[PDB]
Amino acid sequence: SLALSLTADQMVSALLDAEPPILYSEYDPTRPFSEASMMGLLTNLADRELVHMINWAKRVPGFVDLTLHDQVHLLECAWLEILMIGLVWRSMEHPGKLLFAPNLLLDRNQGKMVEIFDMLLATSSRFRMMNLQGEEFVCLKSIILLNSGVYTLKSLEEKDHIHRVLDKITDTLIHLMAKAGLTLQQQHQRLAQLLLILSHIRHMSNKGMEHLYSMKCKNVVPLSDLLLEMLDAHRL
Amino acid sequence: NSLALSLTADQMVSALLDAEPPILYSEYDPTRPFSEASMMGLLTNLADRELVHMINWAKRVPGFVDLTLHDQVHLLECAWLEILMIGLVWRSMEHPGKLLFAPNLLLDRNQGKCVEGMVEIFDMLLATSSRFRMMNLQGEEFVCLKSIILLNSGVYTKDHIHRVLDKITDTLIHLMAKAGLTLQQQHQRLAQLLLILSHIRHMSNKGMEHLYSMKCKNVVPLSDLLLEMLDAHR
Amino acid sequence: HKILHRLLQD
Amino acid sequence: HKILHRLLQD
Ligand SMILES: Cn1nc(-c2ccc(O)cc2O)c2cccc(C(F)(F)F)c21
Ligand SMILES: Cn1nc(-c2ccc(O)cc2O)c2cccc(C(F)(F)F)c21
Repeated sequence: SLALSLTADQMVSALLDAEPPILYSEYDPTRPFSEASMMGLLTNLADRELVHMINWAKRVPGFVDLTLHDQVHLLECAWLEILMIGLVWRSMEHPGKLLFAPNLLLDRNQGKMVEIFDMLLATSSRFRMMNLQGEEFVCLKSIILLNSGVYTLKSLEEKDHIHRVLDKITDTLIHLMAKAGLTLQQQHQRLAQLLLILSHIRHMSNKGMEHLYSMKCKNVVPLSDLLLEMLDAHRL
Repeated sequence: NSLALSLTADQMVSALLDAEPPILYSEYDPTRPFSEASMMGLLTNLADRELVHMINWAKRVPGFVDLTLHDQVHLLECAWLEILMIGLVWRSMEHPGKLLFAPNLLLDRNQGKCVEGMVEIFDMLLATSSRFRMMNLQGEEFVCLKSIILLNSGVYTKDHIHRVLDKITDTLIHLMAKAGLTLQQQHQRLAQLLLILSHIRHMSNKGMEHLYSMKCKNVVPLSDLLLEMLDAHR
Repeated sequence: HKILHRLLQD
Repeated sequence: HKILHRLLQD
């Protein structure tokens, strides 16, 4: 393969290069909105963000080496997680605010689902206090992609490959922290701190996926065909 | 301020090992549970009696007692199913393809598909157990991971907890270094172990959804404690 | 209130 | 069959 032969700095350069763009929402301050319309803003934004995430996933080292069936599965499991960590990353420099899009800033008081917002706000607040680096962010985001659905025959050969690639990203994270002058103790701690966030991001995803289900059944918030197929695989 | 920080790594290990809750038994009924009423009745009953021990265990976790009562309640409400599950997959390690809920209650996936939704929860629990067995997970590592879950899972919803979490991280690294692992093997294994916690969270949320559905269907009665744990979730 | 409030007390 | 499948296959 090629993912295993990459150096830590090559790994970082590859991930930074593959970074998806920041899209705008359809939000209009002169247009009235409703609980359902504001929800439509998020789902619509997420829908065309998925098309960029797919091309982003292809450029993640080791991902394209996997079978098309496994690639589909990994994205069906982590797409909301990846979206959320992307949200809290760009929401860091906005205390008490969530930056869904450059033209869409929402705080806790616009809780159309306060609980999910507060969790996202807390996660973003955690990143701000840790002074999360962009290099660390793209590592964490790629970890989520490869890890979120790795636990669902010669298929085991692929599982070990993901484990191998995951170990590479671990060394890459440690490489960054060592480069940042952190002591060996601080490197272990920061690594642990960063990965414990992923447990919470997974939690926020599961909570969000349940709300996404209710929006489908209530049939008032527009859900694209792709989002429906994403949700359907999660409720399989 | 908190005693947990003055603890050495070996003292931290000894504290967690000594605070370990017992392995409880299910009813000595030799009947193989296939009905959803019979199986889930045994799981909820087992969870009920285990929750009392978990509470007692939680108190003896360094740093947990230093928190306010409300914070202690919150952490247990968030992580109790995670803690039960990581305990399940731990003692199920030596029984591949099987889940050791109790020494007299082993469940395979063939029993799980006699209950709608459970067979995927079982498969996820089986995969976690096999993953633990392949990493050669040690008991000293297990008690650290379980305490991490207790302290981490509810953190957001405060510097002290983060400091204790760092101590456990130092404790985990300490154990691996005692086992002769190189520095690279130390941060790789640490990363691997902590990535399992995301899946444990996933299984817990899925398990909480099934628990809620049982309360709605009303056929398996739930104890007041399990109901209050479930309400806290939703 | 909660049973957890009581069981955590001793 | 899936949209995600078609887009990954591109
Ligand atoms: C809570 N949440 N957050 C998003 C979202 C959209 C775009 C983005 O870049 C990040 C996000 O978290 C999102 C998209 C679709 C549905 C939901 C919800 F269902 F609420 F969980 C969502
Ligand atoms: C899925 N699951 N698993 C358990 C359980 C009970 C005891 C234990 O030691 C470990 C467990 O995972 C359990 C207890 C109560 C309810 C559920 C279920 F609802 F299925 F999620 C449970």
